[PDB]
Amino acid sequence: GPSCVMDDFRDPQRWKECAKQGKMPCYFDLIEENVYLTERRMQCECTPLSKDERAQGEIACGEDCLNRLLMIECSSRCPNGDYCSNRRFQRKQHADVEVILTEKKGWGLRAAKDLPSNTFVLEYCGEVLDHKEFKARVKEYARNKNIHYYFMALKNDEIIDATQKGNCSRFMNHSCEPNCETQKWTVNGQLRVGFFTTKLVPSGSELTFDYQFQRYGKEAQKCFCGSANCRGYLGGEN
Ligand SMILES: CC(=O)N1CCN([C@@H]2CCC[C@@H](NC(=O)c3cc4c(F)ccc(C)c4[nH]3)C2)CC1
Ligand SMILES: C[S@@+](CC[C@H](N)C(=O)[O-])C[C@H]1O[C@@H](n2cnc3c(N)ncnc32)[C@H](O)[C@@H]1O
Ligand SMILES: [Zn+2]
Ligand SMILES: [Zn+2]
Ligand SMILES: [Zn+2]
Repeated sequence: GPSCVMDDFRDPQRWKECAKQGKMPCYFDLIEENVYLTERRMQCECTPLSKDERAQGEIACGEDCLNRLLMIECSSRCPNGDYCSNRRFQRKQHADVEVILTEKKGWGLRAAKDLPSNTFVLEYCGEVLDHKEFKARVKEYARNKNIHYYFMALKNDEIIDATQKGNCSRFMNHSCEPNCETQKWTVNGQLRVGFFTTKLVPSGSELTFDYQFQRYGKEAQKCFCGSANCRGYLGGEN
């Protein structure tokens, strides 16, 4: 299969014509941050790491950071300042991942390196919709006869749509037996969704998560994850 690194998405011209030669997926607007179609705090208690503790390689805002435990990211005002390891989303500290053609699912994501268990992969970025905007879009995509859908539930009246605008996170595929999960994190009072490994993911391996978004309409998409325990279709029951 053809592959490409995440830096290949930064050059729209070379991208567009790579796409014409089918060596890259179709063009979409690349964004670093969620874009609201309609516009709508305090620090952790981690004891600053001494320069020596930092040298030894001790982790700043690690497993015991009060902010991390609550899936809240520290700000510029964290007592560990620049050394805070709990600003992954804001600092784009994404895993090393490539975009690959799969036999039947379209494009996908794979580890370029071994990925430890419980590792941040990518934020799922896109246009944030309310229910009304969501229902407009479902109808628009249905009428265009789109195959690939990019909806991700954020919360009540907030659905992320990475159809037109998003990042490489939009290439991660469903599996019934996944190696990743979603986590909803608080970043500057705003909620965001990121992919995280659930196990050690060998280099070259396809990255996958259990997509549980509630099915609408009559005909559901067939699942080609190939797990022995495949549910056979994409989306949650209803
Ligand atoms: C053709 C047609 O009209 N259909 C009716 C609508 N259904 C689904 C229902 C559930 C919402 C929507 N799926 C996604 O947005 C979606 C899938 C998916 C995935 F499999 C992996 C990862 C991500 C981020 C994913 N998002 C449309 C598809 C069939
Ligand atoms: C968010 S997109 C994932 C990226 C997509 N493969 C692409 O090339 O743009 C989700 C879509 O990918 C396909 N897909 C994802 N997981 C799949 C699976 N397990 N089996 C079959 N198709 C899958 C479906 O068309 C689905 O609507
Ligand atoms: Zn902390
Ligand atoms: Zn911190
Ligand atoms: Zn499956």
